[PDB]
Amino acid sequence: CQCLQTLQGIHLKNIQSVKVKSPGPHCAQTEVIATLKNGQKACLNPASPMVKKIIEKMLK
Amino acid sequence: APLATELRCQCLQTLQGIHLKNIQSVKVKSPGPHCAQTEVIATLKNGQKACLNPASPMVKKIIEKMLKN
Amino acid sequence: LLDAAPCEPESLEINKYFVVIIYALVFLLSLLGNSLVMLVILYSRVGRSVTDVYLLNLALADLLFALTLPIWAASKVNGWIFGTFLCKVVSLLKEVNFYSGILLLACISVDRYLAIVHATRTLTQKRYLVKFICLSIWGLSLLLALPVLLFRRTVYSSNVSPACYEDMGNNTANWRMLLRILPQSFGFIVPLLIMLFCYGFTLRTLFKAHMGQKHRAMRVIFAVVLIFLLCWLPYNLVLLADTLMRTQVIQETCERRNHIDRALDATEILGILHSCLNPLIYAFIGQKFRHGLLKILA
Repeated sequence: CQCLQTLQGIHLKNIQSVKVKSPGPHCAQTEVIATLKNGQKACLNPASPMVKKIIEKMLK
Repeated sequence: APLATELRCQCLQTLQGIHLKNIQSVKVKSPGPHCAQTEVIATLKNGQKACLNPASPMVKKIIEKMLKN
Repeated sequence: LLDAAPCEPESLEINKYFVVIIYALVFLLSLLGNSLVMLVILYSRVGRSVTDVYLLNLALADLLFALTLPIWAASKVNGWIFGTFLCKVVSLLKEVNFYSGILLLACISVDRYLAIVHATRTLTQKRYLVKFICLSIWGLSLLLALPVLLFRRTVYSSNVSPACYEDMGNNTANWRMLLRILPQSFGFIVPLLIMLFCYGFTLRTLFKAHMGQKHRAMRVIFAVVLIFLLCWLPYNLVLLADTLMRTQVIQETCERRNHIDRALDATEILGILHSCLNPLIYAFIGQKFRHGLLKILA
């Protein structure tokens, strides 16, 4: 697992990319890692609606 | 690790229908200084990387199922 | 599946470490040559002609470009880890001095045209406006370098190291392609055409002359034109190839991208030599400067 505790306060204007990693030998819990425009990486809760909003907005 | 003075898109052509059973991760990149179009790249369990078409409903379904966990 | 896979960027540390030494060598040579040209011109105020003023401005531009080179070398080593402020500042300085050098070469060409072709006519008297022409050229260069300052930041990728790139919004690619028109028209085409016209007519007048030193002047003109072409034509050809590829005019593939990237790197190295070669071609190829330099050394 690349995430211990999830973060908050990430606006869509600061996100550069989002990577969703499914469960497997690496980790038993689904993970979402967002790369911001400043290079920092933020861990997001997959169950939170915010991640779904970000992803659906991006895909559009 | 590499270098470049010309950022370019990470996909030349895209497919639709990658089976979730073979998906390890999915990366979505919004338009920016790299490319003028959104990019979806699925890394499979065997290491192969496959580009996907953002407009296809299949990509949205795969992503939502992955998020649901 | 292999039909649709991401293009993986290609790199070679073998050239990454070699570019550092190339840049350092060019830095040292440009520093020394431009410093000597400046010292020789500024030591004695006697015999300060129009050509001396043009050469002094050109030496200033080349010295500033060389002074910016080392930061570019370090960036090539490890990517732009220096922040956005230095990205903007160094980019502005580099591009301002690039435009200044090109336009000063064009001005020198026009000056020589007016001095040789219209030597008997009254138009030669118009070449006494060196100060304001040089000031206008510096102003135009500063104006043309604004987009670099306005739209540049450190962009972080996922497969490539951070780069002092542009950020113009969702359509940054197309806007960047359009902004490429300025360096290719006010930076290559217009100066190239002015130089070609001026030096072609200058050569036509010299060839029909009866001087004993016509031949050396013709050789120097040929060398100037050939050095300009060698320095700048390959880079602009590669840039045009990239612009055509991005617009789907030429079919796009991973290998073609790698080829264009390697060509861009090589041609940037090649074009960076103008700062080193200008002092030898324009300043120390004439007897006046060599005599002055020998005088100062005493």
